[PDB]
Amino acid sequence: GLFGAIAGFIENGWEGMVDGWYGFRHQNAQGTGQAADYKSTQAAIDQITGKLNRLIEKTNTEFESIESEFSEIEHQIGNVINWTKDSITDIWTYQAELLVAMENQHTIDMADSEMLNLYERVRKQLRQNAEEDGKGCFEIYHACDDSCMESIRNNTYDHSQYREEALLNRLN
Amino acid sequence: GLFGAIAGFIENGWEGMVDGWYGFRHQNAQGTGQAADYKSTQAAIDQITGKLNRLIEKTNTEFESIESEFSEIEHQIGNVINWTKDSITDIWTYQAELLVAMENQHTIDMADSEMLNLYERVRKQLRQNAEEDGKGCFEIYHACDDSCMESIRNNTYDHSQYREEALLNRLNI
Amino acid sequence: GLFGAIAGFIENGWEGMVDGWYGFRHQNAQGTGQAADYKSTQAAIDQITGKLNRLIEKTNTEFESIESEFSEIEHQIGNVINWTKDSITDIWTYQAELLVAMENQHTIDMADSEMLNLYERVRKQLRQNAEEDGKGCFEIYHACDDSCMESIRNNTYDHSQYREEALLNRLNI
Amino acid sequence: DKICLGHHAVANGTIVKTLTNEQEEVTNATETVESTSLDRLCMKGRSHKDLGNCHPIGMLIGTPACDLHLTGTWDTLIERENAIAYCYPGATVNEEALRQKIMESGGISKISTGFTYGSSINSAGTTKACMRNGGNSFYAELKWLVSKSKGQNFPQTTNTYRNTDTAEHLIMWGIHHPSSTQEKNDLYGTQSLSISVGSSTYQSNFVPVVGARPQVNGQSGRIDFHWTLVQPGDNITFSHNGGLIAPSRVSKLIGRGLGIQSDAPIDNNCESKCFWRGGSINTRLPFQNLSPRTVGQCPKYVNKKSLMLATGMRNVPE
Amino acid sequence: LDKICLGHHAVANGTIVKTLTNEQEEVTNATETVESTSLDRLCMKGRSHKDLGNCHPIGMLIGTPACDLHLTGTWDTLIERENAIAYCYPGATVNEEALRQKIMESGGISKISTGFTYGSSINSAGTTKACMRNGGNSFYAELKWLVSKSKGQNFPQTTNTYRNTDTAEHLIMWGIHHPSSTQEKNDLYGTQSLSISVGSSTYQSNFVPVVGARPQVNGQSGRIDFHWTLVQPGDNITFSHNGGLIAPSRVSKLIGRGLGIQSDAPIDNNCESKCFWRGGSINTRLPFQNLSPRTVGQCPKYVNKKSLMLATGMRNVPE
Amino acid sequence: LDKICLGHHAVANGTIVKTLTNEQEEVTNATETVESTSLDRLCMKGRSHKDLGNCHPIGMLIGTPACDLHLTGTWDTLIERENAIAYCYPGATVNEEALRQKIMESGGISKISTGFTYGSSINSAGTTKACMRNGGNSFYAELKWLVSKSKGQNFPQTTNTYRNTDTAEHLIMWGIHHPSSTQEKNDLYGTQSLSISVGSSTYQSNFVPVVGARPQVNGQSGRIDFHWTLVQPGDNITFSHNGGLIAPSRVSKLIGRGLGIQSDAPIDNNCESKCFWRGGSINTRLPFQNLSPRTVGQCPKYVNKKSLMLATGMRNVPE
Ligand SMILES: *[C@@H]1O[C@H](CO)[C@@H](O[C@@H]2O[C@H](CO)[C@@H](O[C@@H]3O[C@H](CO[C@@H]4O[C@H](CO)[C@@H](O)[C@H](O)[C@@H]4O)[C@@H](O)[C@H](O[C@@H]4O[C@H](CO)[C@@H](O)[C@H](O)[C@@H]4O)[C@@H]3O)[C@H](O)[C@H]2NC(C)=O)[C@H](O)[C@H]1NC(C)=O
Ligand SMILES: *[C@@H]1O[C@H](CO)[C@@H](O[C@@H]2O[C@H](CO)[C@@H](O[C@@H]3O[C@H](CO[C@H]4O[C@H](CO)[C@@H](O)[C@H](O)[C@@H]4O)[C@@H](O)[C@H](O[C@H]4O[C@H](CO)[C@@H](O)[C@H](O)[C@@H]4O)[C@@H]3O)[C@H](O)[C@H]2NC(C)=O)[C@H](O)[C@H]1NC(C)=O
Ligand SMILES: *[C@@H]1O[C@H](CO)[C@@H](O[C@@H]2O[C@H](CO)[C@@H](O[C@@H]3O[C@H](CO)[C@@H](O)[C@H](O[C@H]4O[C@H](CO)[C@@H](O)[C@H](O)[C@@H]4O)[C@@H]3O)[C@H](O)[C@H]2NC(C)=O)[C@H](O)[C@H]1NC(C)=O
Ligand SMILES: CC(=O)N[C@@H]1[C@@H](O)[C@H](O[C@@H]2O[C@H](CO[C@]3(C(=O)O)C[C@H](O)[C@@H](NC(C)=O)[C@H]([C@H](O)[C@H](O)CO)O3)[C@H](O)[C@H](O)[C@H]2O)[C@@H](CO)O[C@H]1O
Ligand SMILES: CC(=O)N[C@@H]1[C@@H](O)[C@H](O[C@@H]2O[C@H](CO[C@]3(C(=O)O)C[C@H](O)[C@@H](NC(C)=O)[C@H]([C@H](O)[C@H](O)CO)O3)[C@H](O)[C@H](O)[C@H]2O)[C@@H](CO)O[C@H]1O
Ligand SMILES: *[C@@H]1O[C@H](CO)[C@@H](O)[C@H](O)[C@H]1NC(C)=O
Ligand SMILES: *[C@@H]1O[C@H](CO)[C@@H](O)[C@H](O)[C@H]1NC(C)=O
Ligand SMILES: *[C@@H]1O[C@H](CO)[C@@H](O)[C@H](O)[C@H]1NC(C)=O
Ligand SMILES: *[C@@H]1O[C@H](CO)[C@@H](O)[C@H](O)[C@H]1NC(C)=O
Ligand SMILES: *[C@@H]1O[C@H](CO)[C@@H](O)[C@H](O)[C@H]1NC(C)=O
Ligand SMILES: *[C@H]1O[C@H](CO)[C@@H](O)[C@H](O)[C@H]1NC(C)=O
Repeated sequence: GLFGAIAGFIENGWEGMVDGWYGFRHQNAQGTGQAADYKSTQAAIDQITGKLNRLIEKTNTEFESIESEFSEIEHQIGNVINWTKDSITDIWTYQAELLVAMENQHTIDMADSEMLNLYERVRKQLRQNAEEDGKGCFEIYHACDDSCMESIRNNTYDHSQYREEALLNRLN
Repeated sequence: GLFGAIAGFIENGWEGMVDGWYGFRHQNAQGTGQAADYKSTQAAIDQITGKLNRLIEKTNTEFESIESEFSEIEHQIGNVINWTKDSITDIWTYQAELLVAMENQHTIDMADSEMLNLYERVRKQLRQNAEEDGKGCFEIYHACDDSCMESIRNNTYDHSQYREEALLNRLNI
Repeated sequence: GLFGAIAGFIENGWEGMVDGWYGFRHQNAQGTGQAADYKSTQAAIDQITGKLNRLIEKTNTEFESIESEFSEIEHQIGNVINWTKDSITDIWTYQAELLVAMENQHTIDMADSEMLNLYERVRKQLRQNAEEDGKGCFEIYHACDDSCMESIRNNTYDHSQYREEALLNRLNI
Repeated sequence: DKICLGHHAVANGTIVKTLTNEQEEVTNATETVESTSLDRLCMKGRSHKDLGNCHPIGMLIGTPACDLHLTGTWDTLIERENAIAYCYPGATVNEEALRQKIMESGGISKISTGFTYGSSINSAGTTKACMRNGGNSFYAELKWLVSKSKGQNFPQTTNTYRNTDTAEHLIMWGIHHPSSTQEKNDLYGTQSLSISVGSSTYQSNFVPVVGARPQVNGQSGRIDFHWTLVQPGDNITFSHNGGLIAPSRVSKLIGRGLGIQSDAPIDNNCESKCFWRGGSINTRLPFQNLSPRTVGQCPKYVNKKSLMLATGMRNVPE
Repeated sequence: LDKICLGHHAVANGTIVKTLTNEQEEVTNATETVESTSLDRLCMKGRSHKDLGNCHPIGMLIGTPACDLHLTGTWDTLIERENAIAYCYPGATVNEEALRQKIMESGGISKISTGFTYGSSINSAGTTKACMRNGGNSFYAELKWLVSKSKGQNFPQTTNTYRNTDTAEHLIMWGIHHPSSTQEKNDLYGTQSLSISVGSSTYQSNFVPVVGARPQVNGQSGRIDFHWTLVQPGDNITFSHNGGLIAPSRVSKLIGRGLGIQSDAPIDNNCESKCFWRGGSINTRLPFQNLSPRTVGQCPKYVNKKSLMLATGMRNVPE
Repeated sequence: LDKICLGHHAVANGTIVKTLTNEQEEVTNATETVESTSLDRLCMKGRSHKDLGNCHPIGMLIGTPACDLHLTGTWDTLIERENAIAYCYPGATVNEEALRQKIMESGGISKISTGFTYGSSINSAGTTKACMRNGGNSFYAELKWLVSKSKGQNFPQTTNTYRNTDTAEHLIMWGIHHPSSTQEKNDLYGTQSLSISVGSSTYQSNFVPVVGARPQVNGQSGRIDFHWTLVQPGDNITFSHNGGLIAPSRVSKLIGRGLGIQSDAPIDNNCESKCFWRGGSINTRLPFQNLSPRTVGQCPKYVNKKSLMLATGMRNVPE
């Protein structure tokens, strides 16, 4: 994808994640866990909603009939009507196909962009206390208990508190 | 946005930066200051200019009348003309709404990425002499006077020069 | 451009690279090398191929004649037929210019994307063993022979093996 | 210790087309082309008229089938297949133009022409094709004028309708076309026949065709209809010397109404703004594939079985 | 610890625009794509134009008094006003709109004499009170009302043939009178039964005078209907007539090309424009327009929208 | 330090394309989207086709000598040429273009005999030096010119009825003679008054021979004008007339659908095609085309554009 995360350096999605589009998994001495991210999930959802709203909005042009269902039409004007109607249909069929294909390209790359935006947000939080494993995780160079993992999810993690421990661990 | 900078990791814009679209704010022993970046600004403006030229260039197509303003059209042909005209109008209304919605989505994200590209450029200039704070600022681990600051914006900053001073300060030594 | 790589921090392209769209050029004790990346090159090509496939899908809309080439047309109906056709032409001419301009913007930006995605893949692999030079290369702080270079390209490079050597060289010890 | 980022996925994704890929799997998607139709006419919120056996034109001239539809108001007008317009065989000049004007309207008012004739001319001519409760009758808005002295020449008689109303009225008249010479002479005498119709913005002369032809409903004689609009303040004189089907009343089309040609049954419980020959189309989707011939406020027709719009990310299962 | 920071500009409050995802998206700047304004004038600078006034286009070919100043000329733009006059004597043209559009598509008119001559038992100077020039009975300038010289006498079999000797097609009109009664018909054309045949090599048709009582229009129950056709280079057109023909004394030649406008808007020679409608002129450089779906010239495309704002700046994130 | 650089390919000189933001964007490769090349020849491979050459489609139904080879047949494609002849003897058809389209919409023509017969007082084999065959005088093959057996005598009142006893509608055609002078009329049909009245269950009309002087086309001042109608299965059509009718010996039946092409380009049975225009064929997988707005078949849409290059590669950033 364009932002290289979904179907990118993140190898696959989590089918066990029901309460969100994006989220965290963690691992420490106490165990493993999983929570969803609200801000990033809603950013994607809201953007999808906007499109759906544009899709369903009414076009009020009321059209009358120009083709008797139950009787004959004069030949020359019939061939004219047919030409025009078919040309109009080719236009709409084309426009429709183009609309969706473009929108689908955008929704997909949009969702990719929000996954990345979360990842970047966390990268900058952890500063010099962690390193990227390249599969979409960060290896933390200090004991980060559950209350510490929670701090990172809730964007309250202060890097400076764990810096001296983390740095010496990274350097031996 | 798409590139996570504008309305993203940068909290808000600067209403005081009138001389440019993108730019810098510094802070040092001497004081604070502000300066626009010309290159990233023009990059954005030129791309906008290119959209406006596509928009205003004239479709010469000459059309003449097929409906009399002042006299009565025969009913069946008038109905056919009406049906056709309304169909043509519905198409161009959809096309117009789509053009603008999409071009807008693009200009926003385009502008977002020119901010990100400026940030990335600077990150790479500074190399190992500074750290990211997460809000679009780089905390520099050495004495960077006014002249040092303008070198970073001017893109003549040589990271070698301040490297060990910075590494020492980044590891408390 | 959007992603900052092609016609961005990478100064220019390589005319000597003929077996791929994206690749590597390395430098070590032995000497230099060069190699094309397969996956990144295919991503770009497959996506272009999909655009071409959509370009040449035919519609079975069989149209007949409504204007005689050799006899004369009644004036009112001919003026109507002219008005309709020219309106359809204007729509398709506009549609065609918008398709091509929109695809071209995306194809270019997509190309930029795959270059960046490759650079990003490499940076993460190298971890704390190399530093970015701002021009698309990675200065590596340890002996990395053609076997080591191949493992970076093959995506089998284990940063553990050189971490100590590299880290010592980076901090100057 | 470790913190991993990720996204969701599903066991069963859905395929969609994109710019670069025909076969792209996403977590979820929704249809943009409407495939379903309600095979009935959704007339809730509509003061509607079901003509049934009555054909729109029949309303103006007054065929037995159209007695309950000679006047009225409506926002929706429903025509059915094989609706009877002419009991006595014939047709109307510019029949389709006239039909559309009626289906474009929201009602009909009838106004009396006040036409009254000499004793030489008998207006009470009926036929076996247009019966009413057993006995023979005629189009209720017209009269058949013939000589009561059979064989004698049809008088040079004038009739004039003036439009005093602030709106244009629709006047109709008919010309009889005998099946032979002997017949033609019986009714309107031996002379060569002509019928003029003059108004300030319309003139046209009509001459009866005569010749042996097939029996449509046991009738070789034809009665064809002509019509024009009479503007406010103008009048329309009828000079005729034989074979005029003269109007006792004239029509006035009121408001605007949506016309619907369909045989599907009526439902007063559902409502709809898009109709076609097969029924109604209730959908918030912007496209449909049911028919390129619809009336009302409709989704645009496309040649597409389906077009799924992605409502989620690229699906990347475990 | 000294520091450098990266940002983007902003404004107090910018404009709102639409996107694929957001109805209400605030940006620093924008601009309109749909034209709402129109000049209630007809911008005619750089245009050789003809304002027909009360003269209807068809009135130029047949020569209604109202058109005396519009019988010849050359223009690139031709303007028609409402309620303009074509017929002084009551009547209608067959395929009137086709003819009108044809004239309004043109860039001038030339007139060529038929030179039609008649016997002395024909009065070619018939006149009417409906067509007046200086309080005196007159007639359509380019035609001639033919009636028997001596009242009541039978109108003689006459033949007149126009020859196109030009390198371009000419446009010929003639008329057919329909008297008010059989009594009048016999004064003008006699007791005959009347036929009027017209034929070239591209066209031929017959005409019989309708006779019937009908409402007076300008004090006239009689009617004169007009018919027309094109006569190719080198071809000839023949009139075989025994009474009832309104014969051409001149034929017309449409010249070149021009733009035809139906509007009552006043003329301005100081503004220029390429797009027009009933209400006047539109000279915008925007691609779209919400004034009318009925326009002529090189026009922006009509849309059902008040406004469509195009972003010319980033998202506004204010302080 | 050891170094590993990332890069991308470039070329000597690339191709220019347009983007949303740039008219002059250089990329590594591009392909055209608008077809400019026509094959100046009709690609008829895989088509059971008919070249009318000098025959005009209407002539097929009436039997002009030029159309002798094309009175019946079947086809999926029908080719018409410029200056093609319909009328050896001068005249025209009512609703000429509607009829021509119907034939060009078809895929074959069966012929069926009306089986009309005439008395000794009528000569049913009228001929003319306008429609020649073998140098000798002839007439339209599907019609018969009926005239009085003895020059000057009155034409006898006659009734001919064609009964359709088929499962499908048939296309009947007839004609009317318009004599060039009084004496001609009186010779052919007599001094009596002449009326031709046709009558089906869904069509009836009346016709009168327009006598009158006119230019000679192919050396004929007379005219035969054609009318047509569709007789329905079971329904019968009846002709009452006393001279001046050009009666049919055969009616027509249109078989299946076919493509109609108007072009003077030469046929080529080696290439195949689904799109055609006046100047030849268009074989292309491209979605757009700028040869002509008038085309027939399954065609790329016409655009008012010379070239539209689609980018098939990245930005070209040369060394
Ligand atoms: C509907 O739209 C169609 C297509 O635009 C119109 O048809 C076109 O318009 C004109 C009809 O009169 C034609 O333009 C003229 O063509 C003359 C002949 O030259 C050629 O003829 C063939 C047609 O068989 C063309 O394809 C070739 O281009 C040939 O060159 C020109 O000489 C003429 O130029 C003018 O001639 C006058 C003489 O009267 C000169 O004094 C003067 O110098 C001037 O330049 C002009 O260009 C055109 O052929 C025709 N095209 C087609 C394909 O039919 C219809 O008229 C429109 N319908 C309505 C009702 O408006
Ligand atoms: C303008 O456009 C309309 C619609 O495209 C055309 O109208 C159609 O015309 C075609 C004739 O070319 C008609 O097709 C024929 O239909 C006959 C009966 O079908 C009825 O039943 C179906 C059931 O769904 C209805 O949809 C339909 O409306 C009919 O009521 C068939 O018997 C015909 O078969 C014959 O031709 C085929 C060719 O493949 C042969 O194989 C057979 O042997 C046989 O001879 C044929 O299929 C179609 O009915 C019309 N549709 C409508 C809606 O009216 C106009 O003709 C067109 N104007 C033109 C071309 O000038
Ligand atoms: C093709 O479409 C055109 C455009 O829609 C259409 O013409 C329009 O509709 C009617 C024509 O009859 C016009 O509206 C009428 O004309 C004027 C309005 O200025 C008035 O006389 C009328 O006002 C009535 O208003 C009330 C009803 O709402 C009545 O209670 C009252 O008594 C008045 O009679 C009426 O609105 C309209 O102006 C035109 N538009 C134009 C540009 O001329 C045309 O009918 C369509 N063609 C066909 C064949 O259907
Ligand atoms: C005098 C009488 O009773 N004649 C009977 C015939 O009518 C009938 O044969 C059929 O006659 C048909 C014509 O009949 C009507 C009609 O249209 O129904 C009867 C109307 O009363 C008559 N009158 C008026 C005022 O219109 C009307 C009219 O004269 C004609 O329509 C004019 O065109 O005619 C028709 O000709 C049929 O073709 C014919 O079979 C026979 C039945 O056996 O009985 C006769 O006694
Ligand atoms: C009897 C006679 O004089 N025959 C020869 C002349 O026809 C001919 O002079 C030319 O006549 C032309 C018109 O002639 C015909 C025709 O179309 O060829 C002859 C046809 O027999 C006749 N009708 C029928 C039913 O057969 C036909 C018809 O009357 C008219 O076409 C109706 O308009 O006319 C033509 O007018 C030439 O302009 C004229 O010179 C001369 C040769 O010069 O030879 C005569 O023997
Ligand atoms: C906003 O955009 C328009 C051009 O679309 C321009 O006229 C105006 O000056 C712009 N505002 C700025 C640059 O502040
Ligand atoms: C009809 O109109 C004409 C002309 O306006 C007039 O002469 C006549 O008196 C009018 N009224 C009637 C009832 O004929
Ligand atoms: C027109 O008349 C002339 C003789 O004045 C003649 O040469 C010409 O052939 C006639 N008809 C046509 C169609 O050219
Ligand atoms: C582009 O160039 C390639 C070879 O580099 C070749 O397929 C052809 O020349 C061009 N093809 C397309 C699709 O642009
Ligand atoms: C046609 O002719 C036959 C035989 O004369 C007759 O039986 C039939 O009723 C006529 N009309 C039809 C079938 O419409
Ligand atoms: C998409 O549709 C499916 C079925 O209704 C559902 O699982 C999912 O929640 C929907 N999501 C959105 C964003 O519409």
